Amino acid sequence: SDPLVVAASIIGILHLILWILDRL
Amino acid sequence: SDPLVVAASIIGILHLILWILDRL
Amino acid sequence: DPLVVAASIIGILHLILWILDRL
Amino acid sequence: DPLVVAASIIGILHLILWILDRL
Ligand SMILES: C[C@@H](N)[C@]12C[C@H]3C[C@H](C[C@H](C3)C1)C2
Ligand SMILES: [Cl-]
Repeated sequence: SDPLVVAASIIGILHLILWILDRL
Repeated sequence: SDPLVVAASIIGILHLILWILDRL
Repeated sequence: DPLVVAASIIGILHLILWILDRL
Repeated sequence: DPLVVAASIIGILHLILWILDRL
C-alpha cells in the first residue's frame, strides 16, 4: 500500500528481467 | 513506514535508472 | 502482499546472479 | 516481514557493489 514499495517491487522485477535478457 | 524498506525502494529505483542509462 | 514478497525473492535472486556473474 | 527486510538489506548491498564495480 506504500506506492513507493509497490513501484520498487514492479521495477525490481523489471530490472531482473532486463538483466537476464542481456545475459542470454 | 519501515525506513529500511522505504530506503531500499528508493535505492532499487535509482539502481534501475543507472542500469538503463548504462544500457542506453 | 504477494507482489512485494515476489519482488523480494526476485531481488535476492538478482544479487546472487550478479555476484556469480562477476565471480 | 523478515523476507522483505532481508531483501531490502540485499538491495542496498547490491547497489553498493554495482557502483564500486564501475568505479
Ligand atoms: C528493488 C528490490 N531490491 C526491492 C524493492 C522494494 C523494496 C525491497 C523489497 C522489494 C520491494 C524488492 C527491495
Ligand atoms: Cl550489470
